[PDB]
Amino acid sequence: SFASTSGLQFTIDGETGYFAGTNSYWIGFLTDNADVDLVMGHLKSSGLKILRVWGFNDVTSQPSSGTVWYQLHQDGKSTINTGADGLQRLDYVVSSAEQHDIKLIINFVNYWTDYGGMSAYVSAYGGSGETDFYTSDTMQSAYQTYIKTVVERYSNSSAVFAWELANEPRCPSCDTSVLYNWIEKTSKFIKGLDADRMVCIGDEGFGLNIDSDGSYPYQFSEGLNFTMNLDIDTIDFGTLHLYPDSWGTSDDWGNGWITAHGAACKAAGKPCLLEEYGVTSNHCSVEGAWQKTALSTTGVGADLFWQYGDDLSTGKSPDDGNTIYYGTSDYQCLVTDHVAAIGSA
Ligand SMILES: *[C@@H]1O[C@H](CO)[C@@H](O[C@@H]2O[C@H](CO)[C@@H](O)[C@H](O)[C@H]2NC(C)=O)[C@H](O)[C@H]1NC(C)=O
Ligand SMILES: *[C@@H]1O[C@H](CO)[C@@H](O)[C@H](O)[C@H]1NC(C)=O
Ligand SMILES: [Cl-]
Repeated sequence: SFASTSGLQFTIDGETGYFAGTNSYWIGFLTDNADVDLVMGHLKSSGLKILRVWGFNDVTSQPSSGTVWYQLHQDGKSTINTGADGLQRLDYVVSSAEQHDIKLIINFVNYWTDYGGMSAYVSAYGGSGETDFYTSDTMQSAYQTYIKTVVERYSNSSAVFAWELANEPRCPSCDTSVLYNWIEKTSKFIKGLDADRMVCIGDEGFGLNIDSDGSYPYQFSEGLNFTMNLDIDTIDFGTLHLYPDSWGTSDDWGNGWITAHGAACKAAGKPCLLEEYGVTSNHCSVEGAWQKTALSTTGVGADLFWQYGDDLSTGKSPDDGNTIYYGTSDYQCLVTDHVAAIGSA
């Protein structure tokens, strides 16, 4: 029925094995159904089985008409948009995913300010910086009511791969227990509402004492401890992201990053998801190597490149330099070849 874990691997539609997928944060904010279906059709014919999307869109005032928004935080209250320019846009993504046999990872808030994020909650509820979000009872109450509304809305759908706490949560210089405690509380809350659906964190994978080279990502300065959080009983698999160019490390360092997380996942007895990765140049050679490493690493059960691209009714989808567009040479290297390789395992 719902997607699950089987040892260090994932199971989808009764098939247990390695899976390739991708990210499209923008799909739930499109307003044209044909574009959503165009994307889902292309993912299906590409063999990409997991699509990670943003399940949040937070604002502190109603946006100009026509702009999609999911939740408004104003006058000390949080209001959820269930209209045509609100959660009905995510509904179409979920429904199209069901039709096209695609499973979705849907997260509930951004650590970053894009689409509001924890900062929009802090603006409305009070405090300073994203870190106050985690321990604020009023913000956690609003965030949990949003979670409940979303989770219950799709309770009868088999297309949700996993509920994810947030995109890239960090707690700079915080004791690792702050995120540990918030992850435990939030994942328990989600499991109470939807016991059979997998839950994951959505973090970058920082804080790792297995085969550390002492570099920034392995250290604990961002408030994260990968092995400690992966032991939470209500977390089903670990997540790691990979951006050497943003972290000041080499491209080859990315393979060790994947290998080390695989070792931690094996030890925890749970799969790891390489949930985001990208570079803005030399896509095929660099990312192809990471893909090979992820596939061959015990403990790593799937990978999603950041990010998918397509030619929509409105022109090409977002290009942040990491985008790999359907039907291009880089797409053949990083999708057609990778999916073929996985199937030839
Ligand atoms: C991160 O979490 C791990 C547990 O997953 C902590 O590792 C333990 O560290 C102590 C010494 O500090 C060792 O005696 C244990 O054997 C370790 N357990 C392991 C690795 O399984 C680590 O200290 C934490 N670091 C933080 C939060 O800064
Ligand atoms: C789920 O299905 C049940 C029974 O078929 C129904 O009563 C419930 O309202 C549905 N929930 C939805 C569509 O969110
Ligand atoms: Cl290309």
